[PDB]
Amino acid sequence: MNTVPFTSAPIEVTIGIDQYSFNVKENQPFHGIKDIPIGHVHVIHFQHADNSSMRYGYWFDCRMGNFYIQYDPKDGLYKMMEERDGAKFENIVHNFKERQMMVSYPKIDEDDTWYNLTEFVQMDKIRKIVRKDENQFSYVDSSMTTVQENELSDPAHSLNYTVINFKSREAIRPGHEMEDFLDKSYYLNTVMLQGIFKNSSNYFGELQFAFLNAMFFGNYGSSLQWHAMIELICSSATVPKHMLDKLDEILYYQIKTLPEQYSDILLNERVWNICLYSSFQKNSLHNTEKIMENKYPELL
Amino acid sequence: GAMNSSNYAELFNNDIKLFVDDTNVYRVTVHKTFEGNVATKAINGCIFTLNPKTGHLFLKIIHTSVWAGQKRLSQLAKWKTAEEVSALVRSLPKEEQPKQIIVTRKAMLDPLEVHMLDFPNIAIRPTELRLPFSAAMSIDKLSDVVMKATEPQMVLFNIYDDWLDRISSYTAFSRLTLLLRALKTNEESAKMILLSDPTITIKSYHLWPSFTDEQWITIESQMRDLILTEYGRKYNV
Ligand SMILES: Cc1cc(C(=O)NCC[C@H](O)C(F)(F)F)on1
Repeated sequence: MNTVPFTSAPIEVTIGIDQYSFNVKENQPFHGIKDIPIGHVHVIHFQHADNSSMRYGYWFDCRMGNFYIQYDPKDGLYKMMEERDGAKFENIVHNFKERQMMVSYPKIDEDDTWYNLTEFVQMDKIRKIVRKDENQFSYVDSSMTTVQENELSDPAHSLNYTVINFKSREAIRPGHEMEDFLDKSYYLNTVMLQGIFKNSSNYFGELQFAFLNAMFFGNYGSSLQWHAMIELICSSATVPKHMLDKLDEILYYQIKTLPEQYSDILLNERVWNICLYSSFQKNSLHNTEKIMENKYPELL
Repeated sequence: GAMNSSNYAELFNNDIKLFVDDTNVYRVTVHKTFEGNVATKAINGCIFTLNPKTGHLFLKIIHTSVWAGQKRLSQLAKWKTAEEVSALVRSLPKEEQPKQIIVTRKAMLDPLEVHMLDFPNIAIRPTELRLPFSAAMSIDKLSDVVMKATEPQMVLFNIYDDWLDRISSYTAFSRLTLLLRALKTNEESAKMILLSDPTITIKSYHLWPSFTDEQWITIESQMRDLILTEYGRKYNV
């Protein structure tokens, strides 16, 4: 079980760690988060009390380094940093744990929610979507635009998600225009899976990361990417059966975790109605269709 | 974006452009079968691809063999329309390629956009105008070439005849749309008007009669009456 210590908490802030959140008071003697489960990526995220503008956070994997948070009063944010002195880090963490100045990652034993939301998400792939090679962790915020959004403005601060565009030469074989537009199987299976992602695990990893950025930061371009990756599968008549079954589980847990009050902004009516009721896969997503009909019947 | 009453004069500027109407591409007669069920029989159709500035109607005749063994023909017809328009933009030399293609029905947008991906600089636009181009098959010489075709064929008609020698494109298009709206609202009356007087003939190389300027004003007035008439006969006014 790993730890992310905080040097201090000089500004009042709501801190998220994965799907959990807690409030810390200005100058509260709070020194970090312990008992973080090993084996998953994690996200630690922030919303300041004085300016709910800009949710921001850091994706990390404690197996890749010893990471801590320190507030920067010049840039006005909580920053993640790596401590290279392992002995200093262990000594700092031990003292803070002894003084009981840490929140404990509050995972219920029964609960597989975080695994189910991050099953295919790998830190190495996150670092190719979010490019800042000098750090082992990745910063994301509410305002960051995607490469696709930028084509339609600072490239170093962009989310480099795989570009998906249904009316593009990449998506449409010359001479197969109607076929490829109405059945996207060649774009899914040949261009994206075989060509770009290499396998369905990487595709699902990017889909799951896009959802989590949409949910935790309200990142609009990430929401667009998540829906595009769903629609591309649903609009393909030929999809490996194991992929459809896994997609149903993926979306079920995403829909289950979404805050009830954010559905209006985080769920695209057209995509979901099309995927669940008109698409080739309208009968292949039983678990997702059932939770959507019981939790968000208005959208449909 | 969309073409409407506000930007109507753009049709007659010096960008080359084409109205594409797909309403006569897929044509059927509906009939009873021996068992008392209903079936359709396709008949030849056409794509109506018109040039606003000269009156040239570039008619691609859609022969019924293109539907043989195909499913979902109303959907296919839109894609076939887009395939044939794309093939026309490609046949063309570059300076002659239109700059914009305006589709008369919004369901043509995605098919045409997808078929024209190689031409990112050609704008594909809808319109809010209710244009009467479906009535093109009420022009006898156009209907005749379509019904007689035994194979796919592209046959042209300057749809303005020689009018542009005497009137502007704006006025020519307004006359064409009036004639076609008339034919669409009451084809029998409209055609009676056009042929009532045996001394005004249609030249072999033309589609409409050789009316004088004064006779066109009389004709045009009669068509407005017919349209207003039918609008009363219809709504009881
Ligand atoms: C909420 C929230 C909870 C904490 C925290 O540090 N809790 C550990 C015990 C806490 O130190 C003491 F007061 F009870 F002793 O920080 N923020």
